[PDB]
Amino acid sequence: VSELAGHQTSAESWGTGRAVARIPRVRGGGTHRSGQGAFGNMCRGGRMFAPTKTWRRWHRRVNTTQKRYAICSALAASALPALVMSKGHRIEEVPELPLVVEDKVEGYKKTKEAVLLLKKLKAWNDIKKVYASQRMRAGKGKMRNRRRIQRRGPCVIYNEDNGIVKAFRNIPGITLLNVTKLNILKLAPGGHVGRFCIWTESAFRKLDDLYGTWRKAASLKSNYNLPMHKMLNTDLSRILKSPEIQRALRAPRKKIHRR
Amino acid sequence: APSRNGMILKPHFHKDWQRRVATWFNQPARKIRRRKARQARARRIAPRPAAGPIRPIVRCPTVRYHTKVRAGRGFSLEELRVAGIHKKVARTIGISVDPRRRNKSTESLQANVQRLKEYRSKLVLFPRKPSAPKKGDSSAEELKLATQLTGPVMPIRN
Amino acid sequence: MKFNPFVTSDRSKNRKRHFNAPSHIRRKIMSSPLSKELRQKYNVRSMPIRKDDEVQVVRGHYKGQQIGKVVQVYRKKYVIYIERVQREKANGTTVHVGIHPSKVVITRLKLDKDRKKILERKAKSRQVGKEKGK
RNA sequence: CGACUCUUAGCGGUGGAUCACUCGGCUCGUGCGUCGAUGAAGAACGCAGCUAGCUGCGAGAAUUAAUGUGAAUUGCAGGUUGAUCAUCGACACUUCGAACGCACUUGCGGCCCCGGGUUCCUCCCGGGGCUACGCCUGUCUGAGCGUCGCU
RNA sequence: CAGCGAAACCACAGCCAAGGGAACGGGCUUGGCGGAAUCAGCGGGGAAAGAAGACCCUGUUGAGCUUGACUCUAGUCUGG
RNA sequence: GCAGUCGGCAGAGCGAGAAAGAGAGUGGCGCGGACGCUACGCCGCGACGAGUAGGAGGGCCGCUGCGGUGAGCCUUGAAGCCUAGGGCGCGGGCCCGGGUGGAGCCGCCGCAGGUGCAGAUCUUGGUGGUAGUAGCAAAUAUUCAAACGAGAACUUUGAAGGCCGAAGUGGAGAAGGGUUCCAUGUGAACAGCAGUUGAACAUGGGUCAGUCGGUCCUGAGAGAUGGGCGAGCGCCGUUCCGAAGGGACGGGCG
RNA sequence: GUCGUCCGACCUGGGUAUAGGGGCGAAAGACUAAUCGAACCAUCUAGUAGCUGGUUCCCUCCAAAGUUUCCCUCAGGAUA
RNA sequence: CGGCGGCGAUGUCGGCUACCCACCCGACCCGUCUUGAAACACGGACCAAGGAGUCUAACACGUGCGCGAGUCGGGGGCUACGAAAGCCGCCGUGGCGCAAUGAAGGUGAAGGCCGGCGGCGCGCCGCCGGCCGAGGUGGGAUCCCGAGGCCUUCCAGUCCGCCGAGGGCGCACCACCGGCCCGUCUCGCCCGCCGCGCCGGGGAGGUGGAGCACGAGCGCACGUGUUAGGACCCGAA
RNA sequence: GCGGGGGACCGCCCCCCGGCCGGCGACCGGCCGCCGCCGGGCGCAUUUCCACCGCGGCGGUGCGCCGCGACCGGCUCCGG
RNA sequence: CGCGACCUCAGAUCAGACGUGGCGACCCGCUGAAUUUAAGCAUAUUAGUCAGCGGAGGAAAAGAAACUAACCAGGAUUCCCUCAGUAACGGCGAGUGAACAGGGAAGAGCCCAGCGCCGAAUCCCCGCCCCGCGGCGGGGCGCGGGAAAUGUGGCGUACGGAAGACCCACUCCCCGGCGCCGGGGGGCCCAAGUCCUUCUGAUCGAGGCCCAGCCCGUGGACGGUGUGAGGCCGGUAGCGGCCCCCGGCGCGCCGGGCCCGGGUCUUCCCGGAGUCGGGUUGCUUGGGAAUGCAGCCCAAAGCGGGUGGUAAACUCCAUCUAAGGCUAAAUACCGGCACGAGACCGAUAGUCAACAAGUACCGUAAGGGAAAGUUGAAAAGAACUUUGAAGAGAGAGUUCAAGAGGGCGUGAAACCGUUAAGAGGUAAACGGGUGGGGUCCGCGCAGUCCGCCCGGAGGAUUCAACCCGGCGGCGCGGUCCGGCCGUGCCGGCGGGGCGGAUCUCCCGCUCCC
Ligand SMILES: [Mg+2]
Ligand SMILES: [Mg+2]
Ligand SMILES: [Mg+2]
Ligand SMILES: [Mg+2]
Ligand SMILES: [Mg+2]
Ligand SMILES: [Mg+2]
Ligand SMILES: [Mg+2]
Ligand SMILES: [Mg+2]
Ligand SMILES: [Mg+2]
Ligand SMILES: [Mg+2]
Ligand SMILES: [Mg+2]
Ligand SMILES: [Mg+2]
Ligand SMILES: [Mg+2]
Ligand SMILES: [Mg+2]
Ligand SMILES: [Mg+2]
Ligand SMILES: [Mg+2]
Ligand SMILES: [Mg+2]
Ligand SMILES: [Mg+2]
Ligand SMILES: [Mg+2]
Ligand SMILES: [Mg+2]
Ligand SMILES: [Mg+2]
Ligand SMILES: [Mg+2]
Ligand SMILES: [Mg+2]
Ligand SMILES: [Mg+2]
Ligand SMILES: [Mg+2]
Ligand SMILES: [Mg+2]
Ligand SMILES: [Mg+2]
Ligand SMILES: [Mg+2]
Ligand SMILES: [Mg+2]
Ligand SMILES: [Mg+2]
Ligand SMILES: [Mg+2]
Ligand SMILES: [Mg+2]
Ligand SMILES: [Mg+2]
Ligand SMILES: [Mg+2]
Ligand SMILES: [Mg+2]
Ligand SMILES: [Mg+2]
Ligand SMILES: [Mg+2]
Ligand SMILES: [Mg+2]
Ligand SMILES: [Mg+2]
Ligand SMILES: [Mg+2]
Ligand SMILES: [Mg+2]
Ligand SMILES: [Mg+2]
Ligand SMILES: [Mg+2]
Ligand SMILES: [Mg+2]
Ligand SMILES: [Mg+2]
Ligand SMILES: [Mg+2]
Ligand SMILES: [Mg+2]
Ligand SMILES: [Mg+2]
Ligand SMILES: [Mg+2]
Ligand SMILES: [Mg+2]
Ligand SMILES: [Mg+2]
Ligand SMILES: [Mg+2]
Ligand SMILES: [Mg+2]
Ligand SMILES: [Mg+2]
Ligand SMILES: [Mg+2]
Ligand SMILES: [Mg+2]
Ligand SMILES: [Mg+2]
Ligand SMILES: [Mg+2]
Ligand SMILES: [Mg+2]
Ligand SMILES: [Mg+2]
Ligand SMILES: [Mg+2]
Ligand SMILES: [Mg+2]
Ligand SMILES: [Mg+2]
Ligand SMILES: [Mg+2]
Ligand SMILES: [Mg+2]
Ligand SMILES: [Mg+2]
Ligand SMILES: [Mg+2]
Ligand SMILES: [Mg+2]
Ligand SMILES: [Mg+2]
Ligand SMILES: [Mg+2]
Ligand SMILES: [Mg+2]
Ligand SMILES: [Mg+2]
Ligand SMILES: [Mg+2]
Ligand SMILES: [Mg+2]
Ligand SMILES: [Mg+2]
Ligand SMILES: [Mg+2]
Ligand SMILES: [Mg+2]
Ligand SMILES: [Mg+2]
Ligand SMILES: [Mg+2]
Repeated sequence: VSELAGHQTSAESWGTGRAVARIPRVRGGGTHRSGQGAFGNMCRGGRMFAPTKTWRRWHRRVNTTQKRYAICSALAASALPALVMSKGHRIEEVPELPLVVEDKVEGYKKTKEAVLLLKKLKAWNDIKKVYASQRMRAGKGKMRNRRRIQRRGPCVIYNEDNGIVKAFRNIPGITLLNVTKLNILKLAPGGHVGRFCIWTESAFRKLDDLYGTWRKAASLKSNYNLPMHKMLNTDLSRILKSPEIQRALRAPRKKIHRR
Repeated sequence: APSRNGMILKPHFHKDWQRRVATWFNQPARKIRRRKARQARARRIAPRPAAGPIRPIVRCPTVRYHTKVRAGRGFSLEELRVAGIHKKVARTIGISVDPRRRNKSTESLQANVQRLKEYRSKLVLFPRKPSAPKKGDSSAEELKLATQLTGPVMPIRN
Repeated sequence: MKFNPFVTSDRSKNRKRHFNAPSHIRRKIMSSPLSKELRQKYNVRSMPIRKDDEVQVVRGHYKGQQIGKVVQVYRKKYVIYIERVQREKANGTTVHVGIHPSKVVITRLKLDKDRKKILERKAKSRQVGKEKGK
């Protein structure tokens, strides 16, 4: 808000006496705005309580190791079919989930080649779900330049741009990303992992140099290696019913002793 | 009033600091404008290097930094004199000149002299009238293989 | 998607610019599509409407295959008046009801020399696009 | 039973809440970064066929010219060789205001020229051009028992 | 009576005796008891209305005035 | 306590007062078997439950907006609002039915806050009781007939009776007001009853100067230039540290 | 209504002069635009307040202090 | 219960609740300050809408995440949403951390065994070599060994699993004792050389320190608390 | 002599191989075997599968509303 | 006496110019509080802040050391990060509080006076001619007038400068005009559904568009159009088009200017004064025996002066060269012109102002300062009849709807009118517990199915078992065949990248004959 808002009056309290409630009031004049409650959050007119300043800390810096960590985790989750279907991408007919199409499609120019590529890669049902999710937003966002909301289709991730961005950018829901500039805001939308990704081939091969293996560090980063698993076998059921633990377990007490 | 065990603090907020608060919401705008001014300068001085003239090797004073060398303001007049370069043609062929700087030792003098003689060895000088080459100007092969250099001209290393 | 940083997409700015547009910009807003035969004749999809175009109403209560000439282009309420597109008041006098030209199909233009110049310009720019695409 | 009173529901008033809209703000950022004695900023008074306000304009007064545009304006009348709009580079721009002949009353001048008047000889009337302070360079007229020289 | 037509005030309200109670109740306890809607009067009560007690005290709250209060200062006297 | 749902790859045990193995080897027909287990879940025992100031936890309590999501809802009717309808929850609150309304809205995971009201002699707006009550009582006074009009205590005319009583309730000006002046029309609003009336509202009109005033003079004073002061806008000063006369008759010369 | 004065330190219009720690006062701290023991307007200023008033959803669990010592401390803090 | 009964279609069944009414018992009007309020304490006629612990900075502690003796690009630079995100390492300058202590000059964080030699009178009081080497005591979660033993005719007899008297190594941590570093004090003998000096270094014993004694920090986010800011909101003279 | 280029070494990584070993339950193919399912045949009605009926039995769940009884068990208050 | 120089000073409506005033967000120079905090208050703090005054510009100011430092030294100014809440100041209390070094952004330097030499070689103005003529400029002619020797111009400025002699070495910079060749404003334009049904008051809704899975899509931003639109329209996208205009950028011609240097040696020369500095006073600063500024008094020097953060004397050393001047960029910008955007606000909010808002109105004045959005898709804004003097009705009519009727969307609550029902002497109201009556609800009113078996008739080309084919699951099928992978390892007549504070043939460069 403006820092002059509500303070652009001359207003004194009438003091005690006068059988009125001791708030500042407007001076003089024959008009409605005369003795009419000027300063304070409780008055009509007057500034709000604790007026919002511009120098609120709008921006948050995240550690670089954590930002690469989140990119690593979102990429890792975008290759498991349960997590992307739980994100709601329609992938029940795609032929492999780390869906890498070969490098010819980066040289696309027209949108019809892009649509035919998605239809033959069976990812067009996601764009059809995005079309079905096109609607108007509830609330004042419509009056604040945010009239239409719609869900997210795939993220086409590429290495070099030979027109693929212009060939794909008119299809709704599709986000284009360069592998050198992977965005966590566009690879885990809403903070939820499981974004559907369609890779191109050189884009897919540069991932082992952008983030590294465990044996080799990142060739395209200064000092970064892949984060380390706090547990390596996460199959808890396979761990528990393996014979080594079961020979050391005691007998289970499965019997209900009620009152 | 103070509570239990804690620091004694002296915040310097007893003035009317909120008039003179300088937010940085124009930070990427300043960065993007400085970048476009840099590329406009680099495009204007088209074969001359973008960062600027060559800067000499200076030892930092004041014992915390006196093991480290860095780029000074300009080559000093005795360095240009030993290198055999006129102190007015130096700034025309791209050499920074510091009249104010003394020398106190031979080795920094000689290192910046050898820097000047290493820079004039790399200098490709275009002729002043484009259809008529002159006596000291560079030849048409290095004119056709001239490029604009990025970063500091022969950057200073420890 | 718009990429031009000088063209606004702000809803209130677009609405202010539409409802406070001066009359020669209003003429371009009050533009009607040509018929299918007029499209295949002049290679022009849309044209600003004038005081003598024979048109058809295709949306509204007065829609149908009947044809009437525009009798008035009332640019201030963004409407046009067509011949038999009318309604009767209480007292028995007919008044013309306003029709927006976007709901209007032009079947016969008033061909002036200005109109022919505009038609040639639109057809030529369309063909420049068609022969630039290949 | 009734009248009156109380409670609840239905309907109707009073009132303008809520909700949904939004040619308006607020905040941030970009580019440019321009007033005036050639009279600014501001103010006053006028100007439309019907016009009070707002807006636009200046006795050429809701505008003139030129260009772009290309058939309207419209609340009602009336009347394409370019209507209306936009641009605006041509022209015009009342009175005051630093405000400038002197004053602040719409008061009083003075000088020059032109037209009536006259019969330029003055008057009188109308019109035009000048008449403020400070200050710079230069010009002319001068001032001085200032300093000299010459006769 | 015809026409016109306000305001102050208002937790809810409004019959008493004693009791206890924040030591003087319209409400609570125990009694006396209690009957629509009203008019003109009336000044016992509502510890009635009016105005964040002006008396008194506290505040590390002031202001007007005085001087032998503390610290300064215009002016003035005096020396350089 | 429960990963032991350990099934023709079966054998369905582990509450039982007493440290530990329902251990393994080798010599002497019919194709069957509830549920469970959002492990942040589910189940079982036992004890307990006051609460101001205050602290903590859980909210499938609520509002607004953002990021994801619901192949969500919606002109075959959204939000909002009303309801003697049906219900749910300990509760915050929510869901559904009916009606009205006429265009948007909500569930879930996270994010953000200008996020929940009974009070503050709170702010702004609206409405009550009081109450058809107080009141329309200072300056002696009105009555009769007629007219116009839908309509008369009040307008107009006539008659009568009265008052101001020339220091006026008269005839005129100053200042101030600014069209209130005049004529016609209207009776919506105002003129604290009314009104056919008005200083109201709407249409048109109206102010004529050599001699009447301003204009001119100076008064008490105000106030520039000069001068002086002043960081400075400027201030003092008004004859004072001023070369302050631009005027005139006569003579000569063009 | 009754009254003081009503040829003189009389009453009065217009013009003019004095402006806020200043004016003006036949002197009451009177008057200075319903304001005067320091006018009015705007700003500094959302001045400060150990002092009054208020402080907005539910359920669950735990649950006080008015005492010690020091303080221009006694309507407040620090400390236990 | 492997016991039964009665009533039913236009006048009846059920509906704890929900509207009105009746009755018995209970029951003073809320908010607030207060030892004590229903108070003859103050605010509140009624209704709708608005209306009060916020933001920034610093610090503390707790918690979550990342990396970790390091950590951090925040400032700069390179390449619609995007003013975002990605990158830079010869952009870690720098911050905080890894070292303290003293006013400062300044100094700055284990030592023992062996071979050789009453100089003195380090048997004591230095340097040549080699070796071993970062303390101890008590408690201490966990863990290790195991005298024996956990039956199915009975003697063996092996392997595995389990239990176990007793004995161990002892995490973190606590308490105590030693040890080391800087300041300061007391006592006392030596060792060094480019300059042998108003030089420099050492020891024993106390004692002051926000230290060491085989790290734990940095960045980010959340929560509370204390402040400086209008600072929860309204209020002076 | 300086600075730079060259070479060697060392470490790590990547790729060819030669060999063990592990996994294919975050990651397979081929045939063989066993099973299960789907489809198509043959099979042809003392089998199978549909739908109806009895106030049928068995086991579970409830009776539309209003009721009553019986015994079992727990806690109680009494009595002979 | 008179005439003429010069100096000083006047006058003019003399000829030509210039200043005033405004705006003021940012900037510069002065002036300059108190509230506040210190739990009082006086120094301090607030704060060199507000208010006041003057002056600007598109930036200002600052700025090329009378500097920092004590180092192996750096090198104008400005700005950012860090220095650093530190040195230091402080009733040493409250509190205040820099600088250097370092990394960056930017980056640019220069000119006088003085000292000297060149026949004042210099400048301004009027007259004529030619050109260009809307930034009044270029060439030539004037026995044209002034300024200036009380010092203009050329060279030259502390980094040194100049002159002479000896060597080395090129003839190309710029001005005024002019024509010719290859970013900015404005204007006009450029894809594809109104296809077939269907909802509706209206569709932009819903369904469909085959074998091209309607069409375009470098366009699926947005707005308008009778709900909701990629395809109806304007637009959007595009190194898309066209036409003007204004530049910038190259080459060419005419006239004019400038007829210029580096090195070596020799000889000369060189600096800003009522200023520095001292004392004192007052303000200011972190600057503390005095950081800066100012008044007053004293008052300089030249192997000198200033600084070297403790006053002073002696002595070394270091570093600059004061008292004259200009200078872009990085930097700042709540005013203005034109834009764009938003996790903002949504008519008691957001600016005071969404609207005839700094308006109406108030105050003598300085000043103070509102309320107020919404019919509908379209006025289609209710013709006509009838009552009344009329307002106001009743009919009729428009509309999807007047249950939207010109302060009209939705239309809450308080409060009021009426209808319905119930009740009524301890004011009402409430909690618990029932009862009665209503309103509706259960679309209650002969009441439950589910699984297995028995019986009864019925229907069905039907079960098991065998054949073919496909799919899937599962002993390494001990040691079936082959692949792939390893936060697995070993081997090497292996072929490479990266790194290392691990060691050691060529080139450049620096002394040496
Ligand atoms: Mg406001
Ligand atoms: Mg809403
Ligand atoms: Mg506390
Ligand atoms: Mg640069
Ligand atoms: Mg409303
Ligand atoms: Mg014209
Ligand atoms: Mg025209
Ligand atoms: Mg006068
Ligand atoms: Mg009456
Ligand atoms: Mg009472
Ligand atoms: Mg009672
Ligand atoms: Mg009484
Ligand atoms: Mg009081
Ligand atoms: Mg009082
Ligand atoms: Mg006290
Ligand atoms: Mg006082
Ligand atoms: Mg409890
Ligand atoms: Mg609508
Ligand atoms: Mg908000
Ligand atoms: Mg309320
Ligand atoms: Mg009465
Ligand atoms: Mg009346
Ligand atoms: Mg009259
Ligand atoms: Mg006459
Ligand atoms: Mg004066
Ligand atoms: Mg008097
Ligand atoms: Mg007195
Ligand atoms: Mg107190
Ligand atoms: Mg108290
Ligand atoms: Mg009772
Ligand atoms: Mg209280
Ligand atoms: Mg008391
Ligand atoms: Mg109470
Ligand atoms: Mg009492
Ligand atoms: Mg009180
Ligand atoms: Mg009250
Ligand atoms: Mg509310
Ligand atoms: Mg922490
Ligand atoms: Mg943006
Ligand atoms: Mg704390
Ligand atoms: Mg406050
Ligand atoms: Mg606070
Ligand atoms: Mg206040
Ligand atoms: Mg003149
Ligand atoms: Mg104080
Ligand atoms: Mg205080
Ligand atoms: Mg005080
Ligand atoms: Mg100060
Ligand atoms: Mg100021
Ligand atoms: Mg000025
Ligand atoms: Mg300017
Ligand atoms: Mg300067
Ligand atoms: Mg510097
Ligand atoms: Mg620090
Ligand atoms: Mg200060
Ligand atoms: Mg520095
Ligand atoms: Mg000279
Ligand atoms: Mg010169
Ligand atoms: Mg210099
Ligand atoms: Mg469709
Ligand atoms: Mg659309
Ligand atoms: Mg639309
Ligand atoms: Mg479509
Ligand atoms: Mg189109
Ligand atoms: Mg288009
Ligand atoms: Mg375009
Ligand atoms: Mg000070
Ligand atoms: Mg010294
Ligand atoms: Mg010293
Ligand atoms: Mg100088
Ligand atoms: Mg200088
Ligand atoms: Mg409003
Ligand atoms: Mg509203
Ligand atoms: Mg408003
Ligand atoms: Mg409304
Ligand atoms: Mg409706
Ligand atoms: Mg409606
Ligand atoms: Mg309505
Ligand atoms: Mg009744």
